[PDB]
Amino acid sequence: SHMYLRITNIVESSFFTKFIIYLIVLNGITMGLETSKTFMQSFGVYTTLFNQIVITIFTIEIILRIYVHRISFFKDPWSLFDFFVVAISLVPTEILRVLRVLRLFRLVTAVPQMRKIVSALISVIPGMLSVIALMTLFFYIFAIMATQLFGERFPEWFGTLGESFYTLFQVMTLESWSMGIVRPLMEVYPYAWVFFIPFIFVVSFVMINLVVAIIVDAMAILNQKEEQHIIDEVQS
Amino acid sequence: SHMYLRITNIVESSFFTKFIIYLIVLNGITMGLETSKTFMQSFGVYTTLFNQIVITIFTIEIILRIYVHRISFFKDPWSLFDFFVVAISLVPTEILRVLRVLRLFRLVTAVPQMRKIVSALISVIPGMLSVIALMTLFFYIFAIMATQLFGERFPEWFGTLGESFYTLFQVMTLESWSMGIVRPLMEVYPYAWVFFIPFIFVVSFVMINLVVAIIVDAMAILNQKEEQHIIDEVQS
Amino acid sequence: SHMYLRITNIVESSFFTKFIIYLIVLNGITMGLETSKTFMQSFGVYTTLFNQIVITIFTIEIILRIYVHRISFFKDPWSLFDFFVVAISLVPTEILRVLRVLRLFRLVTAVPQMRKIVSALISVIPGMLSVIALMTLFFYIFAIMATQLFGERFPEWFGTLGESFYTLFQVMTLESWSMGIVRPLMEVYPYAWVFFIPFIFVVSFVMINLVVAIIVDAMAILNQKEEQHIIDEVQS
Amino acid sequence: SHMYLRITNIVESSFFTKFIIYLIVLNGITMGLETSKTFMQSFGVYTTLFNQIVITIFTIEIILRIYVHRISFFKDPWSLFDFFVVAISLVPTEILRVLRVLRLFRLVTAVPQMRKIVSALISVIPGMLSVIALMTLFFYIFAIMATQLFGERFPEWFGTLGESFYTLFQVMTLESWSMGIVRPLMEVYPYAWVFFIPFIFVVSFVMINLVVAIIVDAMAILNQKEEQHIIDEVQS
Ligand SMILES: CCCCCCCCCCCCCC(=O)OC[C@H](COP(=O)(O)OCC[N+](C)(C)C)OC(=O)CCCCCCCCCCCCC
Ligand SMILES: CCCCCCCCCCCCCC(=O)OC[C@H](COP(=O)(O)OCC[N+](C)(C)C)OC(=O)CCCCCCCCCCCCC
Ligand SMILES: CCCCCCCCCCCCCC(=O)OC[C@H](COP(=O)(O)OCC[N+](C)(C)C)OC(=O)CCCCCCCCCCCCC
Ligand SMILES: CCCCCCCCCCCCCC(=O)OC[C@H](COP(=O)(O)OCC[N+](C)(C)C)OC(=O)CCCCCCCCCCCCC
Repeated sequence: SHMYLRITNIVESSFFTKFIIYLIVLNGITMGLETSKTFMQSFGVYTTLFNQIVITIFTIEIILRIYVHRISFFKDPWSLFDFFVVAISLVPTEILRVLRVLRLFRLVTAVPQMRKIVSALISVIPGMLSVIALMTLFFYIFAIMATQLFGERFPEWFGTLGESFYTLFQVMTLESWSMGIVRPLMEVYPYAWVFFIPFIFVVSFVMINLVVAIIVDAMAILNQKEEQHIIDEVQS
Repeated sequence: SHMYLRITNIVESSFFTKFIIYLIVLNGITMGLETSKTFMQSFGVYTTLFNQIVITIFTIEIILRIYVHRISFFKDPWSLFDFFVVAISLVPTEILRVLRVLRLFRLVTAVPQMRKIVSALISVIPGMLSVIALMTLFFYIFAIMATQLFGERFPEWFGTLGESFYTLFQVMTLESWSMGIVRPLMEVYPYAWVFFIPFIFVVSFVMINLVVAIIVDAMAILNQKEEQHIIDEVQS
Repeated sequence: SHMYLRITNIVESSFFTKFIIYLIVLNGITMGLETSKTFMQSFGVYTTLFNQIVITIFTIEIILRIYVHRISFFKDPWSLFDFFVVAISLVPTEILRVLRVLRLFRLVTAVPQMRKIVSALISVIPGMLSVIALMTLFFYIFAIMATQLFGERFPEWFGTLGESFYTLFQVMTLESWSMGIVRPLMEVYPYAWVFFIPFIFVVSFVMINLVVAIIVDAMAILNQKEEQHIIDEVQS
Repeated sequence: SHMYLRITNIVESSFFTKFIIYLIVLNGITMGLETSKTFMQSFGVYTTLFNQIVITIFTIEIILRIYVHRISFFKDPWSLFDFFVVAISLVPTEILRVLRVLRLFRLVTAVPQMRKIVSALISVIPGMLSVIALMTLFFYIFAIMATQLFGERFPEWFGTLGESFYTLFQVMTLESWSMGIVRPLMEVYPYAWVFFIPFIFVVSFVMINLVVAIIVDAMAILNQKEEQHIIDEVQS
């Protein structure tokens, strides 16, 4: 258990984390530069090796962090991320070559301020799941109806449940929903608007109400906590 | 009144509701699958019967639920929905064939968490009705003016009160409002912008103010309830 | 002063207001119907007279309301509106023929619930004026720069301060800002994005902050009022 | 130190500030007018001199304000702005000719109400910096992936990290994201949607959560301050 503390003091040291971050930033610049064909024609060889080096150092770092953290490591979402993303970069040189750039998100996992933002942002999601489920069901149903109503005459937009899903998502963002989709549809189906206006109403109303209910239920909790605090003093 | 309790204990049983939901989910998968011509060519016959079965079971379920709930059933919005949607699926094999997929919304009526979301979301609507009335009047008036101003030269977009309504709704979502509608209009009516900018201002200002007044009047009520609670202790 | 009370009791009577509203709604239907060339070919003559009648009754009503309310009438925004809108409908049979439909907004002036909505919605505006002034200055400045930078090569979108104003408003609503304006601009002015991205950032940031500051300064006032209430009891 | 107070009483006088503002507004009108080729053909000479005069007066004003405020001047963001913007207008008659119009923002620096708005609006930014950093990293990463995935076949939209950045910004504003970018992409890359839908989800979710967290953390502070106030009285 000597070498253990020895490594642990490295793995936990301020310097170690700083080094890794330094590499993250270095490699991030490198991956931008590798985007230029010009740059690659001249320095591609060097950069490719720098990637291999960084990826080796990260593998080593993951290995050390597992030895130090043991099981706790795989119960830690940030370390899992670091793990999965380094592992991707390990598969021998398709889509995976491009997914190697995901290692730059380690800058989030390695910077405490970033973690906190991401954690804060993510933390709202658990309470949204049933509204998401509801909307997903809503899309599913509409997608099925839209495939049946319009897929024969408008196969690109609705020929298939998946295409209908896609188009409905496009309608929800309001992108070209009328000039691009519903007006062409109405040239064959004069009542297409009876399908898409209500669809647009639900989806936009649900989105707004989701934002409203977050703010207001938040403040209600702030109000409750305050109330208890005030009540205690009055009680006391 | 024996058979009544007998049925009631079925209709109210955990298992019964679970079965029905199980069917809802089963049939939901089925209706997705029926979307593939491939899938239908092979298994269409089986699926069509599964639909008939599910629809029979649901009819039976509605009948039992009415016998058990009696009048209370038709005073219950969820049961009415379940009723209307199963009934649609009953009309003999137009639009109605597609509206059969609406039976998948029974997953909302049958899942308590879904009910609560939908109830919460719906509950804001009663207080919005006069703002909706106001906006509807606003559209109506603008639609009439737009038909008169532009319908002769731009019949597709404004030739008819209903087309003007449609286009105005499109303008409100901001979809291609300028490149698609107002710039072409301005090639004949240089002052078309004097009609649509203000229109855009009202409608977007009303939408935002509607969201603002929901949040803030909500918190004011939270503030009032808190105040009373605090005051009582101070009074006591 | 007898006939005065006599008229006043009419003008103030529940029935009188109800009659006028009844006409507003009647005439509103009529103006929709007059939108159909079919309908006009058959009943245009009758409708035209019904408009004249309604407009006469409204003139009479305004006259009575002035005699009853005297000066107070012209200090009342709703009555001024009713006045200006009936007056428009008086100018002998251009744009004015279409502005006659504005008389249907009297349904707002005559329905107390509508007044309250409109008053509530309008009431936020006084505090927005300096932000509006700021943004207007912002547009003005950008419009001038955009005219100078792009008006020679892109006259339709920027050839004139007014066209630049229009296009900038379009950019603010995000309507086709890239595919329709900035990408074409960038084919001649590769750095057009340095002008429009920041412009888009300011305008969207100002809009959001305007909404945020309304909600939060509202709640701060709600908080202050509550505080005082609670403090008094504690003081007492 | 006599002439110092002499000047200081000028530079600080109500009249001086009023004069400068008067010029700002005058020159603002002038710069609008200079936008018309017609207007310039007739009065361009006069206007050009009026610009030179105003710019001289402003230079003089800056010089006096520095003599009066000394070092404090260059520690003052508003004066720095006034400085930088007048200085631009000094470079001898490219882009700089157009940037001279930026001097009209001195109306903001010189009007206390405007300052306060701008200060209020700006004040939220310090707390947003890490979320901005996060998003910027997010764009950077996506931009790199999009360049690699799509730049060869779609060079205008993704051929270069900078073009990908631009397109991704366009996608974030939702402008033609589907009809204009992703549907064309999907004709070659059927799974392009797996890249852009999630991208759209993150960016819109982060934007909304940023607004939500501003409102709610604001109210939490309002709640805390109120609590302390109430607690003191109870304590007292
Ligand atoms: C607050 C409310 C937010 C909204 C909640 C969710 C709303 C629905 C989102 C739908 C997303 C759009 C899905 C989509 O684009 O289609 C994906 C596939 C279609 O696959 P495909 O057949 O390949 O067609 C793609 C187009 N094509 C033919 C030209 C290649 O079809 C599918 O299989 C996708 C089925 C839906 C899966 C995604 C829905 C659940 C994920 C929810 C995300 C929230 C997590 C934070
Ligand atoms: C918070 C504010 C939200 C906004 C409140 C409402 C704003 C106004 C919504 C207007 C909805 C758009 C209506 C529309 O698209 O036109 C429907 C018909 C026109 O029928 P049509 O003559 O068939 O023309 C359709 C286009 N065409 C010719 C190519 C087939 O013309 C009509 O007859 C429709 C008349 C209006 C009916 C809908 C307005 C009342 C429902 C409000 C929904 C709120 C409930 C939650
Ligand atoms: C919360 C922030 C909200 C934003 C605050 C205001 C932002 C700026 C709004 C600008 C509105 C757009 C103005 C516009 O479209 O151009 C109007 C004229 C141009 O006249 P024109 O030369 O006829 O060109 C029109 C296009 N054309 C050549 C094809 C016919 O050019 C002008 O003369 C208009 C000059 C601006 C006047 C409107 C700005 C002050 C009104 C603010 C409204 C708020 C009141 C609630
Ligand atoms: C609340 C979340 C808000 C979002 C936070 C930031 C999100 C990312 C914003 C990205 C802005 C878009 C940048 C952009 O359009 O590209 C600029 C250059 C590309 O240069 P370039 O190679 O010239 O290509 C331009 C297009 N072209 C080829 C046809 C001329 O590529 C670059 O070099 C730009 C690299 C990014 C710089 C801007 C990001 C940091 C500034 C954040 C602003 C917030 C301050 C309040």
